[PDB]
Amino acid sequence: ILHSKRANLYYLQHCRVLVNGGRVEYVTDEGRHSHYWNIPIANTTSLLLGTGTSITQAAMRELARAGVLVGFCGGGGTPLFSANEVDVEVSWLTPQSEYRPTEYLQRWVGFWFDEEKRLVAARHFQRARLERIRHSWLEDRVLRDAGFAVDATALAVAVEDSARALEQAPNHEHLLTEEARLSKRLFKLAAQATRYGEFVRAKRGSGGDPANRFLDHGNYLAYGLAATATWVLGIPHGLAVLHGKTRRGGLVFDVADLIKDSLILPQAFLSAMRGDEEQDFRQACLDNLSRAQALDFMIDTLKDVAQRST
DNA sequence: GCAGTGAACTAGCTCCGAAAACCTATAACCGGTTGATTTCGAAGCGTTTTTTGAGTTTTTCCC
Repeated sequence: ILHSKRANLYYLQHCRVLVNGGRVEYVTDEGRHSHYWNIPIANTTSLLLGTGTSITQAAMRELARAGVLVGFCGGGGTPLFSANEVDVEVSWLTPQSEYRPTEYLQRWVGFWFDEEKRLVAARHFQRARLERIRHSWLEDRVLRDAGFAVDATALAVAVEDSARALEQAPNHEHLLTEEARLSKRLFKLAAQATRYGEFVRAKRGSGGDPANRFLDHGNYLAYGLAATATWVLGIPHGLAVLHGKTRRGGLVFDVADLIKDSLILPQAFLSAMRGDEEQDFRQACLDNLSRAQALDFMIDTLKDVAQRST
């Protein structure tokens, strides 16, 4: 249930959170034996209330006493609906509320306005993304066994070439387009491996074939996971690195990018070819995300870029 | 003047479709002959027509 070992983030489902006798208690079908009792309550913990759960104001009081962030997310924890805002660590605020302020916003803003540094960040994002493609498509054979048998030499050549291109070109405007070309080739490779036939990527949900729908669902979950990552870091969604400065919710899409083609896309084609239900697809996606430590990776990346930007 | 959307735009690509560019045979055209018949023309001024130009009014087309 520990959703991110890097963030001390826990997912609670099928239980009520209430305060009896001055201690926050979980009313669950397992009673005393539920693992929720092992939840450490400290300023380092952060909760994610899941499906079928409710919380009492008294609990909110006790958690605030202990300084524990709370957030509501849907099935499996991908769509993050609402959460507590996290503080910002600077010398002029200084409340004693015992809430672990986080300093990453200052680091982010310290460079966000300098375009050259912003570009350097974009490059760093894409380096990470490609290396996660090469990892999941080649190094690990779980997909191979599942049925996603694809050629390697063509994929390796394409990825090598795109990586070679990343280290070049002057502005965001090229990077976006280079990624788009890589995207197209990856789609073609996946369709060939899946024997799905010809594939064309419609957008704004105009597609009707299973592949398109499953891609949309997968991307929706990925966005939710990224939103969780940013919220844990406290960075507002508007300070995008690679998407346009006017794009509402740009940053989450920047962060979501580092898994779409690594983990969502193959599963979308696999499930479409296998003829799965939408529910089966959702469960498979969440299982893949859990297996890959996705949230932890996207946390590590954001921290790495912050430290590297100095 | 603002918040908002939709249109113009980005790189390089394979991949695909089309007009462009090139090769071939050969039928029509090129050159040579005779020579009595008809056709054409040397200057140039006046007449008549074209056809170019000149403007535009109207009509038609496309959106």
